[PDB]
Amino acid sequence: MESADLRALAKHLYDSYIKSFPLTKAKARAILTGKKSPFVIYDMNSLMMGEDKIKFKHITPLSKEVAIRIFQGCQFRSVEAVQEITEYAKSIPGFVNLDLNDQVTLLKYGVHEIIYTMLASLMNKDGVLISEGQGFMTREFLKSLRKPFGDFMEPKFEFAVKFNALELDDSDLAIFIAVIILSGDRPGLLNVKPIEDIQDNLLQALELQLKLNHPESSQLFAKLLQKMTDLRQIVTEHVQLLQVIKKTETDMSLHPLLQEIYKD
Amino acid sequence: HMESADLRALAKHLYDSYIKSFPLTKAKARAILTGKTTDKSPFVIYDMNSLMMGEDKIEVAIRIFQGCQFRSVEAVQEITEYAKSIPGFVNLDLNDQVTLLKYGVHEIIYTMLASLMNKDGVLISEGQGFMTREFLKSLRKPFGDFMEPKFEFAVKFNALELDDSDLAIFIAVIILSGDRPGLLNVKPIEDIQDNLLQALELQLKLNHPESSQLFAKLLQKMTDLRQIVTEHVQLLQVIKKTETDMSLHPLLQEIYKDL
Ligand SMILES: Cc1cccc(C)c1C(=O)n1nc(-c2ccc(C(=O)O)cc2OCc2ccccc2)c2cc(Cl)ccc21
Ligand SMILES: Cc1cccc(C)c1C(=O)n1nc(-c2ccc(C(=O)O)cc2OCc2ccccc2)c2cc(Cl)ccc21
Repeated sequence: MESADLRALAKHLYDSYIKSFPLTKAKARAILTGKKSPFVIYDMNSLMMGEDKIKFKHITPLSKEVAIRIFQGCQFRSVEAVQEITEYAKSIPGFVNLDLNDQVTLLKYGVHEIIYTMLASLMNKDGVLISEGQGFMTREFLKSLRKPFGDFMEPKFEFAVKFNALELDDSDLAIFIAVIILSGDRPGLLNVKPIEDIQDNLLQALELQLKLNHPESSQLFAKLLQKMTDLRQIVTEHVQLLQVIKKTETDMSLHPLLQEIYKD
Repeated sequence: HMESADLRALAKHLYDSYIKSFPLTKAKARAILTGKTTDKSPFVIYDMNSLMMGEDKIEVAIRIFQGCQFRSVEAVQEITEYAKSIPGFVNLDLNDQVTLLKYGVHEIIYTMLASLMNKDGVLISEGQGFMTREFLKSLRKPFGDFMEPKFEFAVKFNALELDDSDLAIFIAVIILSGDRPGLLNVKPIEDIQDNLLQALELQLKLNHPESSQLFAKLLQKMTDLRQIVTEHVQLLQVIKKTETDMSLHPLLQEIYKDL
């Protein structure tokens, strides 16, 4: 037997995922379903009030055009999330023992996929939690931002809605995020073997986890792995979309040091 | 939710049908590629002269492109016939049958093309010829770099060491994908797929007992399939805007028409 070891690994990852991330899926769902009401941002006037009252970092002026300020706010939050994911990664058994350059490579090419996944935990069909659950910004507001910005937001919701239909919880997600990080096919890896060995363990752990936590949900393991397809696809789209924005928009300028920090 | 004996029954059914539908199996392709036999030896095409001589025994970049296109159309036909054998498939809504094939055929062609490849080239003309990777990769203009990604994929996929019995179930899983755009009734597709996935999982554990998480590693390859089918389309579009000298079979045109 090694069931106990797989459960040990699951528990280890769950405990660490709780410590590393500000707002769990469990907490975010309580807020979204309406089980300390979040401040709601559904239009320009309500944004003005929220930033004036709740004082949201990421959406506070440092460009004066709202659509840009919100776009940049997403960029800023994603960079903050990279540090959370980084810290989480260090807790995955075997990860810190990898070649240092491979650690960096794994995080570099994994973070986009992870941020999409985890963003779904904070979204439903009607909008997204921000500032650790204190704010709730509506899908319609985001989707109706002008020019390319509105069309940049909506794909994230489309993805989340489909992902959320699997009804994963945090104990499930902790293992799934681990699997994503330990992907042996990232470009420029020096030593793939020990990465795939760790991944094989995480996959075993995720499989057992899903059978016990969702015994009625046939082939959930397979369905979840199939979602890596949608993850890679949307990360590719993401890059194409940013580039068009870079080429087109003249008014995106921040202080150079900010650009450096939030270069992403 | 299915008993083992039924999962084994379904694997046997699909293997049998794969054999009937596809002329050149992986098992036959490997026997040809590894050689050590007198009767099954391919003529090898590695340059212009050898191409000339190959036609006698069995613009160049266009001729080869058209060669690939022609085989691909044949492959669609073979895949379509295999699909009809998959329990439940013909029972689906007819529009959904079309949709499943439309999105699925390209992924399957790449999968099955890998069976005919090693790192040095690809079987052609039902195993009678072998064209080298170096020759294909050195075709001019856009054509060379349209050939090479096929090999890049095959080398990785072939590392899993699937056999035909395995691939029959894997191909079936690809076709019955409930996430294809425009599907009208996802539920009955996903119910068939869940059976195929159970069948694949048991098949892999029995046929490759020492190969840990082969199931998962195989599903992860559906990711690479989706990516390369997408790049394919982008690349073919760019070809279709330099090359009027090259035209596309209606069947493939239609498959591409709105992907
Ligand atoms: C820029 C980026 C790089 C990599 C991955 C993604 C998805 C993006 C991106 O385009 N994003 N990223 C958020 C976002 C992500 C994670 C969290 C969190 O708390 O875990 C929060 C996020 O956004 C909160 C937010 C929403 C609106 C304004 C400011 C912050 C994201 C969110 C949306 Cl709605 C759209 C695109 C997003
Ligand atoms: C044009 C096309 C449309 C749709 C799908 C694909 C992959 C292509 C394409 O770019 N292809 N397609 C082959 C090919 C596929 C399947 C078989 C087989 O027998 O099952 C054979 C194939 O090629 C045989 C061949 C190779 C060289 C010369 C003449 C025939 C394909 C093969 C390569 Cl090496 C590169 C691109 C290919």
